[PDB]
Amino acid sequence: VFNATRFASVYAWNRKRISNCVADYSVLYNSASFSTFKCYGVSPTKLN
Amino acid sequence: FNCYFPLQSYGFQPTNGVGYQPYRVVVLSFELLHAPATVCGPKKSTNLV
Repeated sequence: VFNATRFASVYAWNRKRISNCVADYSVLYNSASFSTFKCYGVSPTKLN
Repeated sequence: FNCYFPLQSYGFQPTNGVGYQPYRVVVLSFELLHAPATVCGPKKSTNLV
């Protein structure tokens, strides 16, 4: 999703379901390759 | 980059809702039967027997 080859339009926004696996978010918070990162209700690093 | 100023202000204005308007809070704490008394209430003492 974050590194997709060709994204979709805005009216044609794609959705990808994720489940039954582990998700390492700490690598994203420390990636330093994003213009903005905002999490509502929960801290970004507390997602782990 | 991942650094934030923890101090933020309140939106106390005359147009916001009661969920945001300023509420003058006054928290009264005290200890009871822990030391000799200093404060008392509007009472009337009397003689001894």
